[PDB]
Amino acid sequence: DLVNFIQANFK
Amino acid sequence: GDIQFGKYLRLSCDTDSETLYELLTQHWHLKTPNLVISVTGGAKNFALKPRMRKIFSRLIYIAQSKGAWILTGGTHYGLMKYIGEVVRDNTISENIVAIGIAAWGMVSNRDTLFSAQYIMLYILDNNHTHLLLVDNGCHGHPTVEAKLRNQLEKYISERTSQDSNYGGKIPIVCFAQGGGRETLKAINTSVKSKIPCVVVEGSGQIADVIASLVTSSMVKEKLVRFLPRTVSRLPEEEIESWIKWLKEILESSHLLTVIKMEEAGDEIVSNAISYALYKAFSTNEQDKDNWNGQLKLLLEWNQLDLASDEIFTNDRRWESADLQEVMFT
Amino acid sequence: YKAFSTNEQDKDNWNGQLKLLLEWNQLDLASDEIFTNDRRWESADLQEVMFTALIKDRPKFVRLFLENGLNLQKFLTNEVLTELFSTHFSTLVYRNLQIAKNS
Amino acid sequence: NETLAWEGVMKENYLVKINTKANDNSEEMRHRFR
Repeated sequence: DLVNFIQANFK
Repeated sequence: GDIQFGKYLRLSCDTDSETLYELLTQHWHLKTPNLVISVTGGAKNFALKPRMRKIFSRLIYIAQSKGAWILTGGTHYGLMKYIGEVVRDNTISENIVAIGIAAWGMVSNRDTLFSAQYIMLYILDNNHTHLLLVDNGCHGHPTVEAKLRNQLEKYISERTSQDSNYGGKIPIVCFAQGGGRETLKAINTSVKSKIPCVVVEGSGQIADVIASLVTSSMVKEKLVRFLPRTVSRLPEEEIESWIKWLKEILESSHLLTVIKMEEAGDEIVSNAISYALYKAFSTNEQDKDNWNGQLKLLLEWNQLDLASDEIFTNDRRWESADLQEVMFT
Repeated sequence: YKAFSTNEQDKDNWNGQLKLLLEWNQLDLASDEIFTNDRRWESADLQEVMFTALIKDRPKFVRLFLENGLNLQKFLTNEVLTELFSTHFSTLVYRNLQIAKNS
Repeated sequence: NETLAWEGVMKENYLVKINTKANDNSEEMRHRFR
């Protein structure tokens, strides 16, 4: 979940 | 990059403030009851003095007591380094959250991504609980901090929380002590929104200008009176870009509050913040009709003289059934 | 001090002013005028003047130097310590210390 | 290590106490008058 959130934030 | 020796991250301007707040709160951050934010100069040079230590130790103590978040620059320069040291000291003696936003472009010794460790053209403090770097590009280190910190503050201000009275909202107070022009721009943009600011009427060069202000020729004379070297260096054409700003600072005296240098009270910090916050609620008119929230706010913030003089005063039919819940609290 | 300040011969020089003001016991003037604000002295500017203050027994100036951005760790890390111990020691103090230790 | 840091913090408090005791003369009224 954390990895997905980081990827979404990076865009 | 996440570094531990606190969480770290890279910030993009286009990132939504709501998403950032959701990340913070849901993942690692508890609900915020106060957002004391200090704005000062990021320059290494600072007017360190025992008075400057005393005017900030109490602030840190209050921030811990109320559970407030502290937002600062966070690049290990003068006031920011002292703030980090004091945060560490309080931790040594139930936690303080100190978010420090800086520009990615300035950062030196870059270590791209997983828990990389950095040991050491911008230097960053390693004492802050959380550190953020924001620069979509332009490694020349242009001003980018203003584009995100202000938006985050405004969004959190609108975020209603049913606690600490204050109409189920959050204070979002700005505290100015540094002499930088970036501080002046931050003050201007904060006054643009519904955010009261409190300035120190002490060693701050520009802060002394604003203090004296409370007639463009007088504005120019006052600006010349402080930081004469900077005044001379700046071209005449650019001076306008400052003068107008000062007007915006003096545009409304309702919000802007300043401390008296002569006063030596131990609890001046709390009193000043409380009064500045109270004025905003009083003048907002959103709950001015409501006559009970004002007292509930003034109770949590220790103010006996204000509560006696303003809340009750005279010609008010509170009756014996009005004080029940507030007296219980 | 005013004559040196207005002469303009060494007004550009920003180190001689402090060195003069140290020998003449003036803490308030040194604090207000020399350092003040908007000056990038850095931690490497006070080295020699702080050494001289230690030699000349200027406690208030020592405190002002230390608290006003001076880093004592780096200053002590230098070899000056050896020097400060090889020569600075008073002769009678050394002799009395030796006799006390032996006795 | 940690104990030494705690000792330093308590020292900070001790020095602040000394300064407050020194300032407790309550003679600031003179300079306020001036």
